[PDB]
Amino acid sequence: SSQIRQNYSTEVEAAVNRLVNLYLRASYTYLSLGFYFDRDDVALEGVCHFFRELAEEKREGAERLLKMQNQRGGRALFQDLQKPSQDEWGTTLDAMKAAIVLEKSLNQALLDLHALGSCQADPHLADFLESHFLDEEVKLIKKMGDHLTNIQRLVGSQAGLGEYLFERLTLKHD
Amino acid sequence: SSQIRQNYSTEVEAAVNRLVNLYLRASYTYLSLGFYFDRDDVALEGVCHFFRELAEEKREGAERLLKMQNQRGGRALFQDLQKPSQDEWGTTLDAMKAAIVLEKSLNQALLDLHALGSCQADPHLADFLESHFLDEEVKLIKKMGDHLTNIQRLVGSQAGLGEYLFERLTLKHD
Amino acid sequence: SSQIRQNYSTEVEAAVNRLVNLYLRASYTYLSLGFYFDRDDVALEGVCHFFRELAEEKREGAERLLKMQNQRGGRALFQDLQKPSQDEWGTTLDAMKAAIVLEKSLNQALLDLHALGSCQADPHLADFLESHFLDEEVKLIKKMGDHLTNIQRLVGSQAGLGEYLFERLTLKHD
Amino acid sequence: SSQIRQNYSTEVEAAVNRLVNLYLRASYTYLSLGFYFDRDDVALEGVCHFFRELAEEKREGAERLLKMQNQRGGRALFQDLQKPSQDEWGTTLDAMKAAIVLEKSLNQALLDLHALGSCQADPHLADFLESHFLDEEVKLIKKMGDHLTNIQRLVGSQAGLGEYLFERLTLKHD
Amino acid sequence: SSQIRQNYSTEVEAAVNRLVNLYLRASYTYLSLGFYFDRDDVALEGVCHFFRELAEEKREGAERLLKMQNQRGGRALFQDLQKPSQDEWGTTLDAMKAAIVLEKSLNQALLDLHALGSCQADPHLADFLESHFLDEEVKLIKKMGDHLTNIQRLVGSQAGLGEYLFERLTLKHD
Amino acid sequence: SSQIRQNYSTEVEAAVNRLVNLYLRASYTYLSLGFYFDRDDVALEGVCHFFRELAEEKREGAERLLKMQNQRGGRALFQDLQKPSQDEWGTTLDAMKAAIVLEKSLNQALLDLHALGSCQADPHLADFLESHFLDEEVKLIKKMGDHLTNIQRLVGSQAGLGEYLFERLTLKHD
Ligand SMILES: *C1=CC(=O)N(CCNC(=O)c2cccc(O)c2O)C1=O
Ligand SMILES: *C1=CC(=O)N(CCNC(=O)c2cccc(O)c2O)C1=O
Ligand SMILES: *C1=CC(=O)N(CCNC(=O)c2cccc(O)c2O)C1=O
Ligand SMILES: *C1=CC(=O)N(CCNC(=O)c2cccc(O)c2O)C1=O
Ligand SMILES: *C1=CC(=O)N(CCNC(=O)c2cccc(O)c2O)C1=O
Ligand SMILES: *C1=CC(=O)N(CCNC(=O)c2cccc(O)c2O)C1=O
Repeated sequence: SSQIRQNYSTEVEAAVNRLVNLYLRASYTYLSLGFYFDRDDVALEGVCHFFRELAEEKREGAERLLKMQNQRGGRALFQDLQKPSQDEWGTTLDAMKAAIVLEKSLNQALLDLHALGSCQADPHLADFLESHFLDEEVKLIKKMGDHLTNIQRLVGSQAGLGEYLFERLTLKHD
Repeated sequence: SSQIRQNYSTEVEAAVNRLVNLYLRASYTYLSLGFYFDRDDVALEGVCHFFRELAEEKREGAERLLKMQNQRGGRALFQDLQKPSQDEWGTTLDAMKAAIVLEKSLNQALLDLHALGSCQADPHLADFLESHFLDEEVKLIKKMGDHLTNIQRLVGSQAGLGEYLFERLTLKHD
Repeated sequence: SSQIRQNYSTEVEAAVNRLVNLYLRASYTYLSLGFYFDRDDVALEGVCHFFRELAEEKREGAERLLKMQNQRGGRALFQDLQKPSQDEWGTTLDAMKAAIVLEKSLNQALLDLHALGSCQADPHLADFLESHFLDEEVKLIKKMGDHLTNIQRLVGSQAGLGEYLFERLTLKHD
Repeated sequence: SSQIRQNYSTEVEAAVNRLVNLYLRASYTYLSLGFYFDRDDVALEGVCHFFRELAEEKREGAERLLKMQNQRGGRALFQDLQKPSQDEWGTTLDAMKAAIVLEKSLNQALLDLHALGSCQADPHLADFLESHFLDEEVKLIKKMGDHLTNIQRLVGSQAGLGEYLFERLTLKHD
Repeated sequence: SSQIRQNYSTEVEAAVNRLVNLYLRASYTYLSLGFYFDRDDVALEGVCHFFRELAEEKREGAERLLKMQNQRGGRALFQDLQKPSQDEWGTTLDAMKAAIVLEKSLNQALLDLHALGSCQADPHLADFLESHFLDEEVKLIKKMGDHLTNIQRLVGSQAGLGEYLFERLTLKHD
Repeated sequence: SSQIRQNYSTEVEAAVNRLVNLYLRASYTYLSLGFYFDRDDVALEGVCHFFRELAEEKREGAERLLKMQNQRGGRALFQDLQKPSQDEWGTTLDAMKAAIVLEKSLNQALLDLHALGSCQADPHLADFLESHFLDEEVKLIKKMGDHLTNIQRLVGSQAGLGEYLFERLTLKHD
C-alpha cells in the first residue's frame, strides 16, 4: 500500500514472504522428485505424476500467499530458491519419507505463522491460513502416511515387485 | 499415526473420542424419539421424521469427528452408548424441550473442546469445529426454539388440536 | 398399541427389542472396524469401505425391526449399546474372522426368534424374518467366507503383499 | 431468546447492534454517493453503479448480522441512521478516498468485535466474522486502492479527460 | 442541473426529498418488523417474510423518487433516518395495525405532493406519482385491510391458534 | 540411462541443465513482475496478467527441457534459482524493457546450445530447439517490441494517462 494496509504487522508481512519461499522451495523439490521418477532407470510413472502434481499444488499455495500479501498491502519480496536437498531420491519409500518430512516442515511453518498472527490479533491472517492451508496440509499428510504404510507393507520382502505394484495399483497413471 | 501426528495433544485426542460418544448418544436418543412418534398411539409422522433426520445428522457428525481423529493421527476409541434418558417422550412439546436440552449440551461440549484446542494452540481443531459444527448447532438450536414457540402457542388451549396442526402445517411429512 | 396389537406375544416383543440391540451393536462394531482400517498405520481403504457399508446395513436392519415393532403394536425399548469387543482389529484376516463370528451370532439370533415366533403361531413375524433377514444373512456370510478363503490364500507367504492385493483387487475402493 | 441463548454475552449483543447501525449508515452513504454521480452535472454512470452496488452490499451485511443476532438469541435494536457526512461528493477521486475511509472504519469495527468475541471465548461470533465479513472487506479495500491509484494516475494532468476514461474503461456501465 | 431543469419548483424539489426520507423510514420500520417476527420467541416466518418484502418495496420507491429528482434536475438531499417507533411489535394484529397506519401516512404524503404539483402545474410530477405510487399504495392498503380482518376473525378466541393459522395458511412461507 | 543414451554428449547434457535453470529463473522473474503490477499502488491488471502468463510459459519450457533430458538418457540436475534482479520494477516501460533483455538472454542461450549440438552432430537436440523454442522466442520478442513501441508512443507526454490506456486497450484483462 500504504493506502490500504490496516492491522497488518511488519512481522507477519516478513513471515509471509518467508512462507512463500518455503512453498516455492517445496514445489522445486517436487519438480526434482517428479523428474527423478521419469528417469528410464527408475521408470515409475505413477510416482512421477504424484510428485509433479504436488509441485503444482505447492506453487499454487505460494501464489495464493502472494495474492494475499498484496490484498493486505504488504510488499512481496523474493529470495533465492535453494536447490533441493538431494539430486537422486532412492526408492519410492525413500521419496515418500522425504516428502512427509517436507510437508511436516511446511505445516510447522503454517502453525508458526498462525501463532504469530493470533499473537498480533490479525484474524484475517489466521482465517486465511485455516481456510486455505491447514486442512490441505492435514489431508495431504494423511494421504502420504497411508501411502507410506502401503509401500512398507509391500517392500518388506520382494522390494521390486512391491514398488511396481504400488505404482500400478495405488497411484494414478495412464 | 505416529508417522503423521503433529501438534495434536493427548488432551484433544481424548476429548474428541468423548465428543464422538456424545454425538452417537444424541443420535441414539433421536432414534428413540423418532420411533416413539411412530407408535400407533402417538402417531405424529412429521415429528417422527424430524427426529429420525436428526438421528442421521448426529451420526454424520460423529463420523466426521472420527475421520478427523484419523486425519490427525489420533486413535479412535469407543465406549458404550448409554441408552436414552427416557423410554417414552410425552407430547411434542416435551420432546422438543428434551431435544433443545440435548443440543445445548452438545453445543457446550463443542465450545469446551474449542477452548481446549485454542488453549493447546491447535488451530486445525479449532477451525474444524468452527467450520463443520458450531454454526450447524446454532442453526439447529434456533430452528428448535422457533418450533418450541409455535408448539407453545398452539397448545395453550386445545392441546390435541394444536399438536396435530403443528405436525401437519410446520413439519415435513408425506 | 393396544388398539392394533393382535397375535403378538410379549415374548416376541421382548426378543425383537433384544434383536434391535444386537443389530445396533453389530453396526457399532462395524463402525469401529471401518475406522481402524482408515488409520494411517493400517491404511486399507477397501477394507474400511467394506466395514463402513456393513455398519450401514446393520443399522438399516435395526430400523426395519423397529418399524415392525410399531406395526405390530409392540413398544420399542432401547438398552445400552455395548462397546465393541476390541479396540484394534489386527490384520484383514483377523477382522474378517471377527466379522464372520459376529454374523453367525446375528444369524443364530434370527433363527432363535423365528423358532419362537413359529412356536407362538406368529406367521407375520416368521415371514418378516424370512423375507428381510435370513437370506440377507446367508448371502453376507457366504461373501465373507469367500473373502476369508481368498485372504488366507494370499497371506500364507508374503502376508503384506497379499493383504495389499486383496484390498486392491477384491474390495471396492476409489 | 432466552430459550436458545448460549455463550452469547451482553457485550457482544450490543456491539452487534452497533455494527448493524454502522453497516446501514455505510449503505446510506453509498446511496448518496450513487445518486450524486447520477446528477446531470456529474454524469459518471459507472461511478454511480459502483456506489449503488456497494449500497446493496452493505445492506446485505447488515441483514446477515441481524439474522445472526436472532440465531444467537440476542435482540436486535435499531438506532437512527445518521445522514451521510457530505451532501456533494466532489470528483471521483474525492469520492473513492471517502469510500476507502468509510471501509477502513467498518473494517476496524469488525476487528474490534472479533477481539471482543475472542476475549469473551465466543468462537461462533469470531468465525462468523472471519467467514462472512473480514475477507470481503479486505477484497473491497484492495479493489478501492487499485481504483484510487488508477484515478490518481489519470488526473494528474487533464483531470476531466482522466475522470471520463476511468469511468468508461474501468467501471462497469451500460 | 441547472442545464436541464424545467418547470420544477423548489417546493416540489424539497417535498420530494422529504418523501424519500418517509419511504426510507418506512423501509427501516419494516426491517425492524421483519426481524422481530424472526425472533425465536416470536417465530412467525410468514410474517417476517411479509415485512421484509415490504422493506424492499419501500426502498425501491425511495430509489425511484431519487431517480426522478435527478431526471428533473433537482438535488437529492438526505436527512437522518429516524429509528422506528417501537423496538418490539406485539402480535401479528398489532403489527398489521401499525403497518396500515404507516401506509396511510405515506399515502397522505403522496396525496399532499400530488396536490402541490397540480397547484404548481407540474404534470410530470403528478403523473409520476399516479403511475408509480398511488395505485401501489391503494393495492397494498387493501391487502393489509384484508389481512387485518382475517387476523381479527382468528384471534377473537384462541389467539395463539389463530396467529399460527394465519401465518401458515395466508402468508407466503417455506 | 545408460541403457538408452545414444549420441548425447556430456557437454549437451550439462548445457541443457543450465538452460533449465535459466528458464526457471526467467519464470521466477516473471512471477515477481506479475505480483509487482498487482500491488495496490501500481494496479495495472493487464500488465500483471501479461507477466503471470509468461511465468507459466517459461516454466513449461523448463519442463519440456527436463522431459527431453530424460528422453535422451541424461540426468537432470538442479541448481539454485537466483532471486530476480530487482524487487520493484518501475513503470510498464521499465518492465517491458527488462523483459526484452531477459528474453534476448534466453534466446542467446538457445542459439548457443543449438550451435553446440550442431557442432556435436546431435540433430535431435537441434531440431528439438528449432521445433519448440526458437520460433516461440522470436514471436515473443516481436510481441514485446511491438508493446515497447506502443508504450513509448503513449508516455512521451502524459505518462500516467498513457500507461493506463495501454493496459486497458492493448493488454488482456477482466
Ligand atoms: C503468543 C501470542 C499470543 O497471544 N499467543 C496466542 C495466540 N493464539 C493461538 O495460538 C491460537 C491457536 C489456535 C486457535 C486460537 O483461537 C488461538 O488463539 C501466542 O502464541
Ligand atoms: C485456557 C487456554 C487459553 O489460552 N484460553 C484461551 C483460548 N481461546 C479461546 O477460547 C477463543 C475463543 C474464540 C475465539 C478465539 O480466537 C479464541 O482464542 C483458555 O481457555
Ligand atoms: C417350539 C415351538 C414349536 O412349535 N416348535 C416349532 C416351530 N417351527 C419351526 O421352528 C419351523 C422352522 C422352519 C420352518 C417352519 O415351517 C417351522 O415351523 C418350537 O421350536
Ligand atoms: C482481550 C480479550 C482477550 O483474550 N484478548 C485476545 C483475543 N484474541 C484475538 O484477538 C485473536 C485475533 C486473531 C486470531 C485469534 O485466534 C485471536 O485469539 C483480547 O483482545
Ligand atoms: C392548490 C393548488 C391548486 O390549484 N389546487 C388544485 C390541484 N389539483 C388537484 O389537487 C387534483 C387532484 C386530482 C386530479 C386533478 O386533475 C387535480 O387537478 C390546490 O390544491
Ligand atoms: C562449432 C561446431 C560446428 O561445427 N560449428 C557449426 C554448427 N552449425 C550451426 O551452428 C548451424 C546453425 C544453423 C543451421 C545449421 O544447419 C547449422 O549447422 C560450430 O559452431
